[PDB]
Amino acid sequence: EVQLVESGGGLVQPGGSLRLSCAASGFTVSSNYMSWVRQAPGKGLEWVSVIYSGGSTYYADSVKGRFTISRHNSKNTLYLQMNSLRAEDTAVYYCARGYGDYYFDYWGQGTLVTVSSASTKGPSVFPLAPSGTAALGCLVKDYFPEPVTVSWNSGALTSGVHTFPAVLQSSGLYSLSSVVTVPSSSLGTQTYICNVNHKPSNTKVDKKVEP
Amino acid sequence: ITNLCPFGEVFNATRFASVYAWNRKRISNCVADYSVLYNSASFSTFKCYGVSPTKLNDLCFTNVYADSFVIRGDEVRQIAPGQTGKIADYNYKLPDDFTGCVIAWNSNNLDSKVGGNYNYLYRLFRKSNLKPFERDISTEIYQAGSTPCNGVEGFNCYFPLQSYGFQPTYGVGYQPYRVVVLSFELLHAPATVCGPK
Amino acid sequence: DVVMTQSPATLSLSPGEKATLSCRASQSVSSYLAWYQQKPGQPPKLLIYWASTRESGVPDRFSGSGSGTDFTLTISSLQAEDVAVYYCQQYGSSPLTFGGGTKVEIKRTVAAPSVFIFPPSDEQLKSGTASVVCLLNNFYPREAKVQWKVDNALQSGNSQESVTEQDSKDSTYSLSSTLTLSKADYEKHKVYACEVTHQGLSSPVTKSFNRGE
Ligand SMILES: *[C@@H]1O[C@H](CO)[C@@H](O)[C@H](O)[C@H]1NC(C)=O
Repeated sequence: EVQLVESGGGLVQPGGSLRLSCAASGFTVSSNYMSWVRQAPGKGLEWVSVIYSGGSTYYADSVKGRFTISRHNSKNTLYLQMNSLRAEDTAVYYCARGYGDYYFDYWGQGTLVTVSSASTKGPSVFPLAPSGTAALGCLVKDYFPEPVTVSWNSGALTSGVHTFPAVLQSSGLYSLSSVVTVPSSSLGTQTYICNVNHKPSNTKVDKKVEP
Repeated sequence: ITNLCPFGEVFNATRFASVYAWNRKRISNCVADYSVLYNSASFSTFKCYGVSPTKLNDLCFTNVYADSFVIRGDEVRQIAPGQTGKIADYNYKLPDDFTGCVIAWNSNNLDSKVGGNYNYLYRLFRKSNLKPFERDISTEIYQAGSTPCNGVEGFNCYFPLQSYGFQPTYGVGYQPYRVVVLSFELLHAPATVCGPK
Repeated sequence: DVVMTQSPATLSLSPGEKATLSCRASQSVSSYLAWYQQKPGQPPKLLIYWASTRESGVPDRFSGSGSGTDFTLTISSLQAEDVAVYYCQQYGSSPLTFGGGTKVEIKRTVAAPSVFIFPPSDEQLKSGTASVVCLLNNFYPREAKVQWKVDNALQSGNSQESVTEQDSKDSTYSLSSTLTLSKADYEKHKVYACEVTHQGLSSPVTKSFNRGE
């Protein structure tokens, strides 16, 4: 019943600005305590900012003077404006309803903010040739930044699908392999298409994998 | 010199009030020795904003309002002009042009109980910040989700008052602190509160 | 400020056991503590608040205790879907600080990997880059060794490994080793082999392919 849907995450240059939006359903943000909490990739959670029910705003010491939490009451929406972003602000941000900035019972899905001087690059997708059972997949290579979402057959196949986490290469671009194990009965009779979707570069790849 | 003001009935009171229902006593028609407060060793916090502390025995005000309550140790800094917090927004707001003295002292030996003292409450949820010197003792249910929350408590309908747990083994900043706010306000009625001659 | 320390940094216990996660504050934060459960690729879920009170919708196997500096989160019976990172978070002090996190792992039975090797695709090979992928599927424990043989060539550091998180369904891992070559440095060798050494294998499994077929 309570949902928090975020938007506005993406790649931004250092010193740039970015305006994260958290729409809410099931409660009004004009009368609730809201927090933005960030998580560095591979590290723990860190509280960023809070807005009270009366409108009082508080920020962490590392973000004070740069960020600005606000809300716009007539549409049930919470905003976080970010200015002069440094290198350590690359993180996944969550909007969270709080019980009087004490504990956060409902959390947003989270959006990734990447701060680097690199350019957005569309991924390259290559099929993996399959040989009981057999594994087949597709490799997403040389993209920036995270994330790449890989689905199989328009999301109709979610069993046996392993989407590996992306690794940083020495060239600075990421790569992830997505595999799925299929028994040999439907191997030669069913066509499998991996939907590679890249929101930052707006790249849609429907590359079929065939024996 | 006759008829000293009853500061003993305010500072040395047996039972103080909570911050959402803070007590107000109108000290008037008496003479007040403020220097028996400033030279008292018990008070941990004594901040006078609009007036110098030693000059209180000379200035004459038409009345003093003594607002007494109990808060946490870390929440003492919010009892000041222009500060913001839970207490400043929803419990007790001082104006920006506040003249008066905020006095606070540790009362861990009185208001703390081994099983916790849940007799002291503070307002956590409110739709808007309080105006300066506004009292809000309403205990109605807080409509946080704008569903048809028809009075009954439950999901997205919170009780607005949270209880300070007070125990003697708590650290400094969680121990209870008794706060008396003296507001010397001077209407153009004839003044009746002065220092000793 | 309060520095919030969790112990142990990682915990691996067989299912059906009782897990005790300890959290310790640098100051005394009374009972102002909450616990959060974060699945991989999923927002944190509040488990308990006020150091003892369960959130509604949280099963009864989670419980909490402790006060002041020391706190414990107790899981009375570990099951398969409790593979997550658990955070203790104080809210007594003015800045809200989270703990370092504790990763909780499930000790299932030892499973040998299913090993596949994938050659570079020919549409990749005209972009100058070759990638050979060695896939290990549904194995436990996490510790496995992947050695690349290029007609018995002493390969050293030319590959990158990626491991999925432990599955909530059957507590098995999956690993992918990617070996990258130049296109003119790809075709000078014929037969490629991926050798895997694991606890569940009596001999290291070698999967090989030929370039010419
Ligand atoms: C409270 O009582 C003590 C001793 O009875 C006294 O020293 C102190 O001044 C009193 N506080 C007042 C009058 O505010």
